[PDB]
Amino acid sequence: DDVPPYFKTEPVRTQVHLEGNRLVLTCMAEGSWPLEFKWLHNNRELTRFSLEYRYMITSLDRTHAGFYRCIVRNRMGALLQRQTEVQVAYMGSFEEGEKRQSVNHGEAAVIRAPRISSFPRPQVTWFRDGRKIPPSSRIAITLENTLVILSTVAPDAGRYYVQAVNDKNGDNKTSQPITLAVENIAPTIIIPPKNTSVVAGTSEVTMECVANARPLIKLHIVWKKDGAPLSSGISDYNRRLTIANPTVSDAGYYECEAMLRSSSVAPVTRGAYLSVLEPPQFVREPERHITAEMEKVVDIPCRAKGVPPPSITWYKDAALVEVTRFKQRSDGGLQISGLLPDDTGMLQCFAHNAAGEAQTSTYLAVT
Amino acid sequence: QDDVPPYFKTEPVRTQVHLEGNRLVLTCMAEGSWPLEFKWLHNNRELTRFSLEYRYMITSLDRTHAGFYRCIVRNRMGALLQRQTEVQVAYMGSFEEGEKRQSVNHGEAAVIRAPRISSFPRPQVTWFRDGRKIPPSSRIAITLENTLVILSTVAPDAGRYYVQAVNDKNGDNKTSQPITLAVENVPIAPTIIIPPKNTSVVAGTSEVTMECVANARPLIKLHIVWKKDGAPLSSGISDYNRRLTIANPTVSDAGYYECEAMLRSSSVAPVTRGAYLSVLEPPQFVREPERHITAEMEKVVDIPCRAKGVPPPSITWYKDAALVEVGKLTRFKQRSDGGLQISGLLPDDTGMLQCFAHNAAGEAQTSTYLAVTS
Ligand SMILES: *[C@@H]1O[C@H](CO[C@@H]2O[C@@H](C)[C@@H](O)[C@@H](O)[C@@H]2O)[C@@H](O[C@@H]2O[C@H](CO)[C@@H](O)[C@H](O)[C@H]2NC(C)=O)[C@H](O)[C@H]1NC(C)=O
Ligand SMILES: *[C@@H]1O[C@H](CO[C@@H]2O[C@@H](C)[C@@H](O)[C@@H](O)[C@@H]2O)[C@@H](O)[C@H](O)[C@H]1NC(C)=O
Ligand SMILES: *[C@@H]1O[C@H](CO)[C@@H](O)[C@H](O)[C@H]1NC(C)=O
Ligand SMILES: *[C@@H]1O[C@H](CO)[C@@H](O)[C@H](O)[C@H]1NC(C)=O
Repeated sequence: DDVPPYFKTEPVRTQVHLEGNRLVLTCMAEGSWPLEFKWLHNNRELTRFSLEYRYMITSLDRTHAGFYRCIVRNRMGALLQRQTEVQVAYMGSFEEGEKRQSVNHGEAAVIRAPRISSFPRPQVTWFRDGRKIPPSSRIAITLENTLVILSTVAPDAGRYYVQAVNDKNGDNKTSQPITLAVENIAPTIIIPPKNTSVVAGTSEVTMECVANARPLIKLHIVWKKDGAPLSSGISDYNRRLTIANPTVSDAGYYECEAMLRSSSVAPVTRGAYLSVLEPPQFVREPERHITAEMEKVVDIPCRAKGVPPPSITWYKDAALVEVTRFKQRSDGGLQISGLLPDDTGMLQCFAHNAAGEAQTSTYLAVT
Repeated sequence: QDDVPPYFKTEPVRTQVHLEGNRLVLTCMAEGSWPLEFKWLHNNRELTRFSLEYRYMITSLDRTHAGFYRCIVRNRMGALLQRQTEVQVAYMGSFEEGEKRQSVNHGEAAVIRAPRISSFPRPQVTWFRDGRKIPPSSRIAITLENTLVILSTVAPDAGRYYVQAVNDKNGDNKTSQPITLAVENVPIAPTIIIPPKNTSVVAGTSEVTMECVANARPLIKLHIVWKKDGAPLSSGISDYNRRLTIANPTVSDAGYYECEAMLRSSSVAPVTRGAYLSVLEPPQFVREPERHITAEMEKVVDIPCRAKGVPPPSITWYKDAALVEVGKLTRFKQRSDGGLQISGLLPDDTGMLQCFAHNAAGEAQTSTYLAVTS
């Protein structure tokens, strides 16, 4: 008939799956006959148009990971689906071989964990000569799984290796030993806070600061958000700052201040920005159906807000609009001047972020 | 180091959706001294006995496997309760009901609820009249509950109505038995057929939708205005102004949302119906106990635990993965703030103490090892 395509629902932005498990992607669109469907992987065609609204993978492997989206069409026009990221849980082997490292006695030893390919990042247990190494006042283990001995002693010498476990599929692999040799002061920050981005509602995000001082027992780490002292979410010998349920208000400059108690010496601070992200949301949208006369000018509205502020891209029947008779306003609205009857079809406005994308559509009829 | 108390390196996701027939691997990512053993629970019922296996694996998921899973980790020092995960299984049953008959007066509203079908998640539903798709329109509304509402019936509305229901997670596609509608010949003020319902959502869900289906004669002059706490809204409104969708809901987005149905250019008074939007945030700890607590025998120790969230979180204490008796005539008392007070410390009070703050939006936990000296 004459019902333009439209989506009944949108897919989740991200989805994690096990290797060997089945994946079923759906294009939940409605519209007039014949409603046909085309699938894309990383914006590259997987299928040709058909009445099949599903894309099914019987047994997932790593090569299947990526962004999927469908294109729905009929006689009226075509729409680009909001894309979903399919992530496949896997774990490779430990690549590196045995290695050697040397540190001076009483100084900090920084031993980075051997690289292993894995999604998600694996949980890592450190071993010294077959014995587990839990965190302590002089032993720090970073979010990057880096081992940091704050003040080395002779019996620190030995063979260090990691056990890495993938929490999603339960894969468990052990690396080759790293031999540490121990060879015969104001507060310093060894592992500074890194810039961290997170989407609102992620439930947890952690900043980290590993500090060192002589004497070590007098070392005290103070956490601040935009200069304001923090007193919650702090753990792991004051090296981790964790924000539960982060919101855009939880964004800002988080600094780690390393100081010595009962000491005159000045503290040292290192800081990083926490970016809490909100996916795009439309403020103004075009009407479902727009009618306009030939050779005339039509203004099609599209405003969106998000954190960071969303960029706006227009599509005509699942294809990119070149902005010519087409102009895009600063607000993001589309202006089509000198309307031709062949400008008839589905126009789509995509508001995209680092946190995700949103879409709104309309059917333009040129009389 | 045979005396390192158990602790979790990470926690499982609060909710996870899986397909029938797919394999599930649950992990208890805990560290600690030997022997580190693991026990698994389904809806707080034991699945296994303690063992060195940190994984629980289901080869082929079905509907019965859905529910809450959590592990208990232990060693010589004590035991910790894992934060539990909800495993949800995507499925779809058959349409239970058979053919049915319905009657409406001409020019009046027809409300046809969709035939019940067992499915997770809720299926997307397309309505058909005599083999023809029924898209929403000025007189045709389709609710979030998949109910079909004809605002002003006419003679050719009579016929057989059925639904096509598709499960967007596994792509299952089933069709119901027809519902026969009869239109019987036997100026209507603006009324609200489907009023806004009380709706709850967790912050960061990215979308939550209120709905209001209104009816009036004439329908052409009918206009729906959406307001939050009395202030008219101009964004997130769609589906002929029947849907109000809030993207990226925050605690600030909570309040009283009312649907106002009015007739443009008309003497008649408008009608207003409203509901509450509850935006929820899972519990977050304000004050926590330290990693290790040492205390002298026969003395009193105060172990702190304060948490904030919406709704206000209730607080529950555990001693070695078992519920702590805070009831009267015990040595264990819970402060109003949520802190635990242990008076007359006995050497068997040594072990892992855990504080669980739980909401409707989820739970949070913090632990400590209590060592009682002398
Ligand atoms: C971390 O990133 C900042 C910039 O991040 C953005 O700007 C902030 C003001 C805040 O709005 C964040 O949420 C944004 O994501 C880096 O800041 C730069 O610093 C260099 C010198 O250090 C300066 O020349 C640049 O102008 C700054 N801005 C940019 C955009 O580069 C900062 O260096 C990063 N690293 C840290 C803090 O360790
Ligand atoms: C809906 O719920 C009402 C009470 O809801 C609670 O109180 C308000 C003030 C909000 O804070 C809300 O988040 C709470 O859950 C009931 O009074 C009412 O009967 C319920 N039903 C309807 C149809 O309104
Ligand atoms: C992981 O595998 C190693 C074998 O290399 C084994 O010693 C260790 O116990 C395993 N981890 C477990 C079972 O948690
Ligand atoms: C769903 O099943 C019905 C019933 O056979 C069929 O008519 C329809 O085409 C199916 N939908 C598809 C294949 O997308």
